[PDB]
Amino acid sequence: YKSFSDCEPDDNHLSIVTLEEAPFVIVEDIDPLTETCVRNTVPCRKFVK
Amino acid sequence: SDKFIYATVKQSSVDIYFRRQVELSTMYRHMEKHNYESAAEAIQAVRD
Repeated sequence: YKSFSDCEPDDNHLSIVTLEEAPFVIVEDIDPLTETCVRNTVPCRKFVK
Repeated sequence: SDKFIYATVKQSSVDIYFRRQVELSTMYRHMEKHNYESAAEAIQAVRD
């Protein structure tokens, strides 16, 4: 959300796409006992149909 | 691996160290699979 009318345009937020790979991009599900991502992984959204 | 089964005493200092360390987290994935109440049971299982 734009903070004000004179705020700088959003440039430091970059939408990054990837592909799941065995040694490079390993994708797992959410931890059931905490409902967040593991401390070393990063959150990322997949468009499941 | 299924054949290579390793464990430690459940709910102790080693468990805390394994859990909190980030790179060792995958180790902790095996840990809850096999645990022992006391050290005596663990050493008896190792002997057996």
